[PDB]
This record gives sequence, structure tokens and C-alpha cells, in this order.
Amino acid sequence: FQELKIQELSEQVPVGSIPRTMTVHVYGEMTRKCNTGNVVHVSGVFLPIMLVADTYLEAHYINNLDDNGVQSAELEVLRRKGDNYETLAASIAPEIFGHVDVKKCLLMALVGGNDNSSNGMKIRGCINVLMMGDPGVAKSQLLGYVNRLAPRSQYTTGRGSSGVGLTAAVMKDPVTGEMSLEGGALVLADGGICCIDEFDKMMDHDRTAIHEVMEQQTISIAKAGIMTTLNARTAIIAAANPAYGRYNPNRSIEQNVDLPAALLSRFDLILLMQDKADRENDKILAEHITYVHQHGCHPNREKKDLISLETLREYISLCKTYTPTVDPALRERIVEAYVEMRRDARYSSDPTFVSPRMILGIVRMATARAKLRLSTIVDESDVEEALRLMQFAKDSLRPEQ
Amino acid sequence: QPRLYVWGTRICVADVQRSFRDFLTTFKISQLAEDENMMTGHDEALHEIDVNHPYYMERLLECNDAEVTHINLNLKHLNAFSEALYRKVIAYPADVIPYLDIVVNEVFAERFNRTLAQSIELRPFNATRNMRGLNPNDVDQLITISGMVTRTSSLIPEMRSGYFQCAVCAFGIESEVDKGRIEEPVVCTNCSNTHCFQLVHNRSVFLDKQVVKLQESPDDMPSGETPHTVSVYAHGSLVESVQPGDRITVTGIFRATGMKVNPKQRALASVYRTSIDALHFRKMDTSRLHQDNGETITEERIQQIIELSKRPDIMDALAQSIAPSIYEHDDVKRGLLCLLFGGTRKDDETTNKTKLRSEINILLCGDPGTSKSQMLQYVYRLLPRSQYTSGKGSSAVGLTASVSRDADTKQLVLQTGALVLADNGVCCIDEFDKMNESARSVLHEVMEQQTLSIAKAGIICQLNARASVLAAANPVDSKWNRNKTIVENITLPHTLLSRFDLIFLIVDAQDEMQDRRLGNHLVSLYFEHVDMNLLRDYIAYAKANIHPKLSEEASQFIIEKYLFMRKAGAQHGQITAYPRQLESLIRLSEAHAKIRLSQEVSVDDVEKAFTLWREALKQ
Amino acid sequence: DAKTKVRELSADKVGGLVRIAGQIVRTHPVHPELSRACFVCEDCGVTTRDVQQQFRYTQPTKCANPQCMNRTRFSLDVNSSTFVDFQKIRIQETQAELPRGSIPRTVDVIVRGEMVETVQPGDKCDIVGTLIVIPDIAQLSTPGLRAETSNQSEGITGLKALGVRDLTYKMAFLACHIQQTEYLDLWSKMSTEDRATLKKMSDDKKIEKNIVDSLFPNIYGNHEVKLGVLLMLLGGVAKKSRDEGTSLRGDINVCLVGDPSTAKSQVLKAVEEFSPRAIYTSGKASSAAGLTAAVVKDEESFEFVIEAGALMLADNGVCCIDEFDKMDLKDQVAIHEAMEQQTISITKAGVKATLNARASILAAANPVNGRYDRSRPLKYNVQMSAPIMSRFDLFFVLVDECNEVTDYAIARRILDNHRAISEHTERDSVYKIDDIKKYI
DNA sequence: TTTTTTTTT
Ligand SMILES: Nc1ncnc2c1ncn2[C@@H]1O[C@H](COP(=O)(O)OP(=O)(O)NP(=O)(O)O)[C@@H](O)[C@H]1O
Ligand SMILES: Nc1ncnc2c1ncn2[C@@H]1O[C@H](COP(=O)(O)OP(=O)(O)NP(=O)(O)O)[C@@H](O)[C@H]1O
Ligand SMILES: Nc1ncnc2c1ncn2[C@@H]1O[C@H](COP(=O)(O)OP(=O)(O)NP(=O)(O)O)[C@@H](O)[C@H]1O
Ligand SMILES: [Mg+2]
Ligand SMILES: [Mg+2]
Ligand SMILES: [Mg+2]
Ligand SMILES: [Zn+2]
Ligand SMILES: [Zn+2]
Repeated sequence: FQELKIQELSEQVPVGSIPRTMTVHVYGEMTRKCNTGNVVHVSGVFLPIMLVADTYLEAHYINNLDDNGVQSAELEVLRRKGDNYETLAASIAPEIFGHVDVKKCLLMALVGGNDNSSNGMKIRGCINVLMMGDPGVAKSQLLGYVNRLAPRSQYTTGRGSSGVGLTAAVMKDPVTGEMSLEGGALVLADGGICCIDEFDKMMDHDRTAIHEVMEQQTISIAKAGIMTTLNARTAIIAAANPAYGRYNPNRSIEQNVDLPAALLSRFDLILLMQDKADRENDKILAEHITYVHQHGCHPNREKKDLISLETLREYISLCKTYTPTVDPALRERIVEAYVEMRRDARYSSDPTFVSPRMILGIVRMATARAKLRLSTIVDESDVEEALRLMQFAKDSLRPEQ
Repeated sequence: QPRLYVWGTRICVADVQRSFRDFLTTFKISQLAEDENMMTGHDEALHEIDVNHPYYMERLLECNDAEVTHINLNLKHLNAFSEALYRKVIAYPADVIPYLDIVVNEVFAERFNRTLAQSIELRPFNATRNMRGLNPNDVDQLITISGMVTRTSSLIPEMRSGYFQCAVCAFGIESEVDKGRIEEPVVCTNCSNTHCFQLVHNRSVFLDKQVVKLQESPDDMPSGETPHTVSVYAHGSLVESVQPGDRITVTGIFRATGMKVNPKQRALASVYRTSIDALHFRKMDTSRLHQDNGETITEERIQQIIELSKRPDIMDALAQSIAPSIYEHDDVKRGLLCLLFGGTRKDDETTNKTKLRSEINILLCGDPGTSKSQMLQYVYRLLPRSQYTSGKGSSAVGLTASVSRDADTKQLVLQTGALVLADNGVCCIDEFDKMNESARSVLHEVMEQQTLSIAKAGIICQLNARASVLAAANPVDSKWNRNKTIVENITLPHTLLSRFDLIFLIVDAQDEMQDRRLGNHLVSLYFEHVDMNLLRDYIAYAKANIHPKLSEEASQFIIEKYLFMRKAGAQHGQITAYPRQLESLIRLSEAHAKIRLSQEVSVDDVEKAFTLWREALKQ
Repeated sequence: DAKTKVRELSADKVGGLVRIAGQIVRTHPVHPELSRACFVCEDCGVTTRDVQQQFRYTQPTKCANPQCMNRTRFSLDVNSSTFVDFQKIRIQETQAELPRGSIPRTVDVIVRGEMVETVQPGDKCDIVGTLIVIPDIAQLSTPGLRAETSNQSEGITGLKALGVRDLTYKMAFLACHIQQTEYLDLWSKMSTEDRATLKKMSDDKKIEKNIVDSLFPNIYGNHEVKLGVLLMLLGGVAKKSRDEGTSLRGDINVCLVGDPSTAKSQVLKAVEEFSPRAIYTSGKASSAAGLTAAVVKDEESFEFVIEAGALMLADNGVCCIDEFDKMDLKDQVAIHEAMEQQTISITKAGVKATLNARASILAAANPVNGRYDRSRPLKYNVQMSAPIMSRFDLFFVLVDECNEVTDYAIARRILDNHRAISEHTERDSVYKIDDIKKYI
């Protein structure tokens, strides 16, 4: 026997109204098919409790729409084709023009690396990305598409969330007087992705809650009569504006990105997206946007293939099953790249912060592209592509220099 | 001939008893590999088990000699002997356990020609699952699960036989309580009146019962689940055998019971409540420094420990074996070794109070990406009694103790916090600079006086908290600033800073060769250290047996070094030294002598302690 | 001589004679209790005598007249029944009992007869008696009483009085004897040894030095602070105006302010160890309810009651407050309102009362900027309000002298403490602390 | 009643 409470979906609610709820009783083989934070399709019988009566729903069948050896034919074509990396990058939100390297970074964050547990010491496997840019450059559109694409994911904004709604809360039941724990967004997103919009407008004492989650993947609580630890194995994708709403080319990187170094070291990639006027690029962008408004779909003027959202979700789910191992020959390339990266932060006029987390980031991105290739051994080509993406991310923060 | 069967199963009682008698008298197979908590018995003090005999026949000698009243039955041995009996034991524990007991008592009486005060009782153990994976098929079957103990109840008396007395003529009758029910007499056989008896409660017989609350381990769980809790019932001699803060494994029977809709009425709710009836608690774990004052170590391993102590490398050999995946930070590792060993205990035994603190407190402060949290995790996993807290996840009341109203009695009751659970252990506090000031300021009394005094509504008492504090933090700017002094890079009150015995400044020494070496070490994780089993025994033996005292030369030397500390701390932009630092120096000197297994502190030990204290802070 | 610990009270030991020790938390008021009763049969008017009561009010099972069939209709007679004085008390574990990481246990105690009201809250006592088991008497229905649960973890089932209900039990101690663990006519009565020793002490002309050096053996210097605390232990003479009702307060108040590691907590802990009725508290772990006196309501009864807090347990004694400056302003206002009037007032729910709080306060605090600043007056270096600062007779300021000779002396005193503890050896004080206790 | 926590003004 099991009991649930089920809420209305947002599209079902009337205008200017709040959703309602109902109690569901589940028996037998239909139990343990749901947990909190899932969207379900239910069939059941509506009954009273044994002249005014209370009611419930007796469930007959339940289906997770988060979940639902079988393969589709459209996926079989891709799995036979190979070389899919460019098409997979192009297929993320095709209404948005350009940003190919940003889409590649999001594609790597959707897959991630391997967890390592050498001699009792654990290391995080997933990748963290921070986006910044000027207003009107489609950050929110990209985050919305990623939230639709990922299996288990949560979306939050900087203003609408407390540091207790992100992590976990103590709830005092007024009926019994009891104390209990209630998991927040990073707990509900466990094993998946959390998207945080308007990241620069969060308070400091709310923002500092994610320091433990982003590196140790735990939440630990000691309050009232409660003392526990919760698992939070989530990737974080964040979006923000620079420190005064626009990038200033006269001020330093640390002045433009107004974050402390301890938080900055926890992000594997940091990107900047500018908007600058140009008489040809503006016309090309206007043509693309007006075509989308005319026809309801992207132009596809080159007639190249693109992948549906459903089969892209299927392909990413296939990619997550692999665990490619690192070749020991790649050692000198990786270590020499780390030393060369650490020289510039000493000898630059406009430096950034570099710490030993960087080399682990390199290894994570190499294993992520091997997973995208569906191979089982990491190649030097994947190592080189990780280095190319890190170089692009570094060069984004000094435009026109 | 009438014959007795278990209802609906065709199991006959005596045929099991024959095979179990054979098992007791004959099994000797596993004794080459006898376990850590099972290899000693006693007639007086302690003695060691012999391999060559039938094992449970050997274990019965303890019941004869030391008058122990129970036998721990390892079920792996029974499964090796006969699976056909192991299946019956696990499938029907509520029916077969009352007869394997009788076979044990029969064999004891036959072997020794003797009686005892209570019957020898069985405790089967080492049958493993998760709390969420239980199903209605598992009701009344034998299971085993593990977790941490958070709370224990006071004792409840549970009756087994009542005593009635006639109101008219003072005649008296006993009456057994069974199946949860008693039977009341109606007619007095002496004076022949009816509906006449009254129960006399204090002339009847009771037993002990205790409730224990158990919590899930968070490690195994799938995505998105929060940990669960379970009620465990202890009867008889298992009562008060466990404390809050302990980590245990439990073997017992999984049961289910109904509940009344109204307490006034006969109707029941059709959804049942579940619990566990305990049969065995185990706390032995080999992955940690052991939890038992080191009573069971053999003479040969004691002599191996004594031989190992004569290396001149003993500090480096013990220190570098701790946290093996962490590269360099040898000075910090030596500080953590001093934290593990500690000073000499100095208690008033008439009042059971600490006269002076002997625990060592350590702060780590440095740049990002320098493995401070990883060192905290290593110390957290190594010790048996440890707690981990972090940042704004704690409150001032949750760290120490809280008051809450009881569910049924409606009284205000007191319940523990992290520092009380970490008694005789370590509390690790991560992101120490980012706590609330209200939460951080309660640490003063615990870190100095090792006690905790409370005065709230109806509750005035004092608790013991003999914990060691290990903390990690960043500077004010998150990266260390060279345009500022030490007491400006750190910003904590002097009242708080003076209570740490060691402060480690960890500033990034930027160098290409060091970068290349650390990069090689980190990349290699994807492609003469002392054994853990020897390190456990070394630390336990040293703590149980070594108590250093100061020599007179050492005391004079300590006064001279304290005067030098008072002059050095007075200079500009530096942490000042108080008389508290003299106590810190004495503690570190005693820790060094304790590592060397010496009963006396020497001038060399004082010199090493002072050098460690000085070089920890000169950065 | 057979003491047992509170955690050792198993269900085995019901009915045997046992000794125990504990600290008393509550002392409920006095009631008469019925012991042996007389009942008149309503049908025939015969009196049935000596019906012995259990925990519950009971009528006879049968009329005493052999030619009468009544078994239900009875009326109690008061002037033939016998009544017993009764009192209920709660106790707590003493601190020396406690195991590792543990919270103290509590017991309910029943007292009868001449021992009623012989003891007060805050006392520490030895009890001789027996362990008993009492039932949940509200579940039963008999002639003369129906069940309270019917009017308004599994138990025993089967009795005629328990129709569908079930019975459960609690532990309690039935005390047989209770006592505390430890003027010219009194002076005559303490005749040989006490008058000889105390008269020699009174003749001693250096008794000030000889008492302070024995009360504070582990602390160097600070002669002014030692003498002031010693005078605080004695206090002045309290006086009443003969008809106005006003009074002149005899209690002395002392406050300590100073730099870190100046032995403030050492002094406070030493005072609380020495004095008979003293209590120690921290300002960070206290509330206005728990400090002085509080309102509670019962659940065995249901009426409102008063808890004597730490100041009232230290009435005619010393209350030590460490880290005074870290209290909330609410709790500081509560302490100041109590210190002004030497009384506590209660007006909440269904109780109004006023109480006495004749306690001397000893307090410690740290200066606001971490170190004491000699260039400013005392009002700026301490975060107290001026009305609260007006309540103290003596302020003492303690500073780090930064002097080589004093540093050497302090270091020698600390190492002498360590050396004495290392060999279980007492110092050679002029007098015993017990003799000083008798003198004070 | 008194105590502890998280959102709001
Ligand atoms: N390159 C682009 N291609 C298509 N639509 C675009 C592009 N750039 C901007 N837009 C449109 O601009 C609008 C604003 O998008 P939005 O995601 O809110 O920008 P933003 O980066 O979030 N600005 P802000 O949230 O204020 O920092 C949407 O309607 C987008 O469709
Ligand atoms: N010397 C080292 N030995 C081993 N691992 C290291 C070393 N230096 C850095 N690391 C790795 O770098 C990361 C350091 O993370 P962490 O343990 O949080 O350091 P930290 O001192 O706590 N930084 P922070 O908590 O942000 O102030 C981990 O992934 C470590 O495995
Ligand atoms: N005059 C003294 N003689 C002996 N020991 C002293 C003296 N002054 C300070 N100490 C030592 O100083 C240490 C700290 O004592 P403590 O009682 O905590 O003083 P404190 O001022 O209350 N510290 P704090 O609570 O942080 O302000 C102890 O080890 C004392 O032995
Ligand atoms: Mg946006
Ligand atoms: Mg860390
Ligand atoms: Mg102090
Ligand atoms: Zn009879
Ligand atoms: Zn009659």
C-alpha cells in the first residue's frame, strides 16, 4: 500500500488561478513507481469514504513521463552514421542563431565525466558552466531548452529562491508538533541538472549555501532535533549579467565578474556573450528571427539534417551508459597544458584565478567527449578538443584586445 | 503417538533438534580465521580461544567459568554446516528459537553437570538489506540492517504473570499472561464467592523493555531519497547496551501490528505499523580505530608494536600513512597525528570531571583549492566517534543541545547536539568563517572547559562534552592578501583565536616545479606506509598504556620558551600570546612523548613541539 | 549502605529495600489521601468497615449483612474513614552518575505522613525506600467510578473492569526516609572541637590572607578581587523599616571586566565549587524563564505551577553569570527588573503570584573592543546599560600587564598546578577548606 | 505555557 498527493499541471489551470490537489491510493505492483518531483499519467476510480462524504482516487495505472533495449529507427540511423558531434551541437535549440561553441559546452555539461574514488578519496565527475552576457542574447531561452531536454532537472531564479529552498528545510508540523526535513531544489534534482537564472542578483548569504554541493555533493544539517546528511549529485548551469548590466572594456576581468575566487574556482567553464552592432550580422539575425515568426520553425536553408528533441534525449541517455578510461599516454600533454595555463595568471596585466581544480576539469571534458563519441578509450583528439574549448572560454573574457 | 507440528508447515520439532545437537558437538571448520571480537574468552581477566576443538563446545566453557549467560551464534558457520537448517532458522524464527535454546541447555547440563541462575540464551547474528526494500512477505522473518543510534528511551516494565487476591478471604492465586492476554478467575475456590478477586500489581512479575531509534546510512541510496528512521525494541539483557552517537548493525525479526481507530473502541485501522524486535547488536568495524579501549590485542602484536616504536622515522612513518592520497602537507599531517594522540587525561575521579583540558584543537586557514576539506573528510572517516558540520547548516542550539515539548507527557525535554554526540571524539567544522556569529560564539565554553551548562524553563543541569575541534576557513578576501598582516587576513576575536592549539597558514607557493609535481600526482589517480591493522593497534595501545610526566629540566625549558613566545607575539601585525599558550605547549610535548611510547617528557620532545608550533604559523 | 545508581533501577528490583541519591526539581503541594474506608449499605443501613484502598477509590464487593443481597448501592462515611497526608516529588540524576554523551534521567517519588514538606527545590538528597509500579488507573470502571477516557506500546487485556481497554504501567519510588546529603545556644552546642578550632581562627590576626590563600590556591596576585569576593560571601545586615514596609538591602554585588586569559571564569568556578547554595550559568545558554523563575503547567494535574529557577535556588546564596555581555537585551531587562525589587512577579494564563529572589550576583564580561582601553571611562568599554551598571557595588578591571616578572610568576603557578595534579599531592594551606566552611 | 525556525515587513 502507498499514498500520494497529486497536483494540477500548469496548462490545466484557469486564468489567474492556483492549482488544486487530490489524494491517491496505490496498491500492489503499481507501488514504488513514483517519487517526489515527477510528472505522471494516472488512470483510476473515484470513490467516497464510508450524508456529506469525503473522496479519494484509487489508482489503476501509473506512467512516469520522466522515463517514457528498444531503439527507435531515427536513433539507429545516427548510431550507424557516427561523426555526430557537429549535428548534435547544431540540434540544441535551432531557433537560436549562432553560439556553436556555447552549445558544445552545454552538450558536454549534459553528459559529464566519471566519478573517481581512489583510496577512499572521492572526486566529483560532473561539469559546471557559468554564462554571462549583455541583455537580449538568449540566455533564458537556452536555459529553458536545456530544462526541457534533461530527464531530471530544476529551474530557479535568483530572487525567487532562499538558501533553504535550494538546499533543505526544517518543517514544524502544527498538527503534531513534530520536526521534519524537506528537500529543496538541489535535492530534488539529484542525479540531474539545476538551472539558476539571474545568478548575480542572489544575496551573498543565500549564495554561499551551494559551496558544499558544488564540490562535495552533500548537504549536512545540524538544527533543532535533526542531524543528517543528504546526497546532492547535481550539475549546476548558471546565467548572469556583468557587474553593472554591461561589459565594460575599461575595467578588469575581476571587476566585470564580481564574484569571489573561492566560488569562481568551482566552475569548470566561464563564458561571455556580447551584443555589438554590425551592419551585416544584424541583417542576418533579423532574417532568421523574421523567418521563425513567419513559419513557426527554423529556416534550414542548407537542408542539412537535424535531430528531434525526443531522439536527442534518447541519444544523451545512451551516452550516459559509457565509462571511457583514460590512456596513460596523455599524461605529459595534460600536465604540460596545466603548467602553461598557470604561467599566464602570474605574468599578465589582466589576470584570472587558477587553482589545482583546473587539471581535473581538463580530464572531465576529455572523458565527456569520449562519452559523446560512444567510445571506450579516451583519444588525444578529445584531449585537444577540451583544450580548444577552454581556450575559447578564456578568450571570451577579453574581447577586442 | 501424539506428535507436535508447527501450524500449517509440517515441520516437526525434534528432528531439527537432533541436527542442531550434531552441529554444536561437531563443527570446528572456520577456526583458522577466528574474528576480532570472537577470539577471546575468559575464566578470569582474559584468555585466548584454541583452534583445534569443536568451537561452540569451547565457547560453552566461558558459560561454565565466567558464568556468561548467552552465546553469539554466527549464522555463516550454520550455513556452511547445513543450508537445510539455515533456511528453517531464517524462515521461522518465532517458532524454532524456543527449542534450539533447549538443545544448548541440554548439552551444557550434560557436559558440566551443573545448573545456573538463568537459561543460556541464543543470539543469532551476521545473516543485509535496506530499510526501503522491505515487503509484506518479510513479516516475521529474520533480517539485519545497519545505522546510527540517535535516541534511547527510559525503561518500560512488561508483565509476564499477574497475582490476584480474593477481597473476602485473602486467598491468592497466580495467573500467567500469554498471547498478550491474562485470564481472570471468577469463583474463589476457598470461600465460594463469585466475581470477587482483585489484582495486586506490586506482587506480580515484570521484565525490562527499551525503545531505540535508528537512522538510515546515506551512502547506498538511489536518486532523490531522504533517509528514513526505524524503531527497534530491546528486551532483557540487551537493554542499555548502546548510547546515542554509536554506529551499529542490528539482527532481528521484522514485525507488523494493528492500531485502534479510537482508543475507546474495538475497531482497527487496516494499515499496519512496523518495527523490529532485536536479537543482536554488533558494533565491530575494522575500517576505523577501534572502539573498545584495546583490551583484546595479543602479546605478539603488542611486541610488534614495541619493536616498531624504536624506528627513528616513527613520526614520519605514522604521519605519512594517514591520508595517503594527499600530496605533501607533511607539517599539517604531523599536526593531525598530534590531534589523534592527544595529551594525558587529568580528571577528578570523585566527581568525574575534567580538571584541565587534554584535547587538542586545530584551525586550517589558507587559499582555495588546497585540500582542507579533504583532510577534514579523512579525519571524519577514520575515527569511531566523529561528526561533520558545515557553514550555515548549523545553529547554536543544534550544535550543543535543544529543548522541545514531549509528544504525550507534554513536558519540556532536553535532547543532544553535535558536540555532545562527539564526546570522546572529533567535531569537524567546515566553512568556519561563514557561520553565523550566534552559532560560532557558543564554542567558547566547550573549547575551554569541556562542559556545557544550561538554564532554560524547568531545566537546569550541566553536560560533559570532551570533544576535539578541527576547523577549516578562508581569509577575509578569499585569496590570501600580501598587502595585509596575518591578523587582518584572519578576522576572528582573540578570545576565539587563543583557544586553538595549532593554526596552520596555507598560502600558495607559486612555482613551476611544484606545479609539475602536483599535476603528475593528480593525473596519476586516473591510471613504506604502516598497515591500517597495525596503525589501529598502535594508537589504541598507546592511549591505553602511556601516561607521560614532565621532567624538571623540561619544566624549566618550557618556562624559558614561554617567555620567548610572549616577546615574539608582541610585535606589529602578529597574533599575541596569552598564558593559555603555555598549556598548549605542555599538551603538544605530552603528545610527542606519547607517540614515542615514553613515560617521561624530555627536552627534545619540548623542542620538537615548539618547532612545530612556530613553523605552523610563520607563513 | 547499599547505594544503587538511578540507571540501575531494573524491573527486577520491585519490592525490595533500596537506597538512592538525587537532586530535587519539583515539590507538589499537600493533599489528604484515603487509606481505610467505611461504607453504609443504602438498602439496610449496616456499616462495612476497613475497606483497604488500592491506587483507586473502591467500594466493598459484598454487604456485611449475611441476609442482604446488595453489591452496588453504597455510601461512604467520612467521620469513620481514615485519611493520610500525601506529597509527590520529582528527582533528577546527580552529575557524577552520567555516562558518555548522556542526558540525565528523572524519577517520580511518593512521600507520606510526617515526611511531607521536609525538603525544597534545589536540594540534593539521599532516599531510602522501595521501587514500586503504578498503573494507568483511568482505564478502569467499577462501582463508584467510570473511566475518565470514556467521560472525555501494547497493554494488558482481559479484566472485567477493562471491557475493551488495556492497562499500562509506570515506575515510581515509594520513599521510606529522605534527608539532605550534607545563636549563642548553637555556639554552646558545638562544644569541644568546633569552639576550640573556630575560636583559634577568630583569634588569628592574619585570617584574611589565610582564608583567601586557601580559597584561591591556583591563582596568582589579584588581592583586591580575592578580598572583594570573600566579603561578597559574607554580606551585610538586612534591615526593615518598622512600619513603612520598606527595607535596606544587605546583599553585595560584584562585577569583573578584563582582557582575555585573566582568570575570570576560574574565579567564578571556584566560588560555585566552594559555596553551599551557589549556581553557575552562561549568558549564551540561558533564557529569562530559566534564570530566575518560570511558569509551567502540569499534565498529571492540569493546573499552572511555578518552577524555581537558578536565582531562587540560589536564594540566600550566589548566582554566577559568565559571559554576561552576550545575553539578549530581553533577558538583561528581566534580570534588571528582578534586581531592582528583589522580587519576581507572574501573571500568565491562570496564575498570578509574587516571589522572593534574595540572591547575590557575581558577573564577568569582556571589554567591547576586545582589549580594555584606559583612555576612556568605564561607560564605553562595557556594553551594559547605565541602570544595570548602577546595581553593582564593586567593579574590578583586569588587564594584561606585559611585565616579565609577573609572566614568570604566572608560569610558575601554572606549572605547580600541573606538577601537583601529576602526583596527587595536596598543598600546605594553613587551614582546611572544611574548617573555612564551618567558619563562614 | 515556552522554544526554535523561516518568510515577511
Ligand atoms: N541570437 C538570437 N536568436 C534568436 N532570438 C534571439 C537572439 N538574441 C536574442 N533573441 C531574443 O531576445 C529575447 C530575449 O531573450 P532572453 O533569453 O531573455 O535574453 P537574456 O540573455 O536572458 N537577457 P537578460 O535575461 O535580461 O540578461 C527572446 O525573445 C529571444 O528570442
Ligand atoms: N595536494 C593535493 N593533494 C590531493 N588532492 C589535491 C591537492 N590539492 C588539491 N587537490 C584536489 O583539489 C580539490 C581541493 O578541494 P577542497 O578539498 O575543497 O580544497 P579546499 O581547501 O577545501 N578549497 P575550499 O574549500 O574552496 O576553500 C580536490 O578535488 C582535491 O582532490
Ligand atoms: N593570575 C593567574 N594565575 C594563574 N593562572 C592564570 C592567571 N591569569 C590567567 N591564568 C590562566 O589563564 C587561563 C585562562 O583562564 P580563564 O579563566 O579562561 O580566564 P578568562 O579571562 O575568563 N579567559 P576568557 O573567558 O577568554 O576571557 C588559565 O589557564 C589560567 O590558569
Ligand atoms: Mg535571462
Ligand atoms: Mg573545500
Ligand atoms: Mg573565561
Ligand atoms: Zn475467597
Ligand atoms: Zn446491606
